[PDB]
Amino acid sequence: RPLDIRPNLLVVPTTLRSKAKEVVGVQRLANGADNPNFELVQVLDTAWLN
Amino acid sequence: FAPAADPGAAWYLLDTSRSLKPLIYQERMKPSFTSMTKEDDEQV
Amino acid sequence: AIITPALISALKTSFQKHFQDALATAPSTYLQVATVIPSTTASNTYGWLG
Amino acid sequence: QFPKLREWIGQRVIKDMAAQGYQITNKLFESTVGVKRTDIEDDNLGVYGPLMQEMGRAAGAHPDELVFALLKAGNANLCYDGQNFFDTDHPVYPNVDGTGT
Amino acid sequence: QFPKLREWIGQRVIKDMAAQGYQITNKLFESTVGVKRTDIEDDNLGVYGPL
Amino acid sequence: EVEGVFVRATVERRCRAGFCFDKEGQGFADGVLSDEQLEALESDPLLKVERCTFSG
Amino acid sequence: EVEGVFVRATVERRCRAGFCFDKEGQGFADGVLSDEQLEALESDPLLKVERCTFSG
Repeated sequence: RPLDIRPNLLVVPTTLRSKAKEVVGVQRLANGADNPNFELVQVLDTAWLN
Repeated sequence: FAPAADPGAAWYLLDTSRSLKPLIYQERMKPSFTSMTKEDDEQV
Repeated sequence: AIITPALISALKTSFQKHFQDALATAPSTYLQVATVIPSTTASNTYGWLG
Repeated sequence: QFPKLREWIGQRVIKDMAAQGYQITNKLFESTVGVKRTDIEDDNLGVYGPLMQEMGRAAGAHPDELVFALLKAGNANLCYDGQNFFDTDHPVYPNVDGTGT
Repeated sequence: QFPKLREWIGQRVIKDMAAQGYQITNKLFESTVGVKRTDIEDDNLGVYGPL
Repeated sequence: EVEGVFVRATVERRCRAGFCFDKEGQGFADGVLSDEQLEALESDPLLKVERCTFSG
Repeated sequence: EVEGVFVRATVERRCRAGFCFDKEGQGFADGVLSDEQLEALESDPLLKVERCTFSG
């Protein structure tokens, strides 16, 4: 059976903050093609790791 | 670099913490330790 | 100090029943794709004349 | 056990106390009879009626044989220290002693 | 978790369930700063005391 | 000793060569070894269960 | 790492031959061997005791 996993938290250090925002937040990913992962996982920034 | 994908709405939260005891404050003021009579006028 | 804290592990350790039943099934889906047909027999049969 | 009160003249002496453990396992016991139903249904005064009294007496006596069989198994079984409950080389203390010969 | 509800033909299998008990100890943390008693009063700008 | 055999002339699920069968009465209840595989072998007493310890 | 050390020139009861006299030996708070002898040897200190990180 499935675990009903619903990924909704993305944690990344400050170095990946902008690129995580691009993954989640903009309709186009990095070339004007598309972004399937827009508003699927909300990212919270942090610096305690790395 | 340092990624992690986690659920938030589940009955469990990943990397759960444990606040076993509060942020108790430990002090060395005056006639409570020997650092201040049989020693310099030090406080920690 | 204490001679053997090795054996006193059983008494010290506590229980946190937070991982118990910390899961659930996937959300119900047959409603959208399937319709309920209540019945009380052993082998229900459907008939249509075209 | 807390150490004796030794002589305090120069300085107080700190002591380690001690620590030992003893794990045990539980057991079950049979109390079955399995008697024909007609006897109980057709029961009269004297037979199959005090059977509950027999059950109660056996249950009350159970700890006796339990403890006595355990003691009979003293050599076979062991104590918290690990060695047999009745051995000649108990490593309880540096001055090894034997509780049986 | 329970085993999946299987089909019924002639008899029922009395399944079982596993357990994954997890053990983790506790650690102790501290941070302390040594200061001179006289210095905390010997100040006028209200600093070295809030530290 | 043996905690339990649960044989009743029936195993839970003895699966070999890609096929799962029911025979040979190989039911055990202990964590001596192969507990992960003991879950697969056990956990399916379709028929009645009779426990007669062999005191092994 | 081993937690447990006594490095204040502190006194502990170590028994050499028929008597127990001041000396610093094991001096650790963890034990895996010689527990019965360590108890006599590891009597907590008489004087000031301070611990360090040998990490041996």
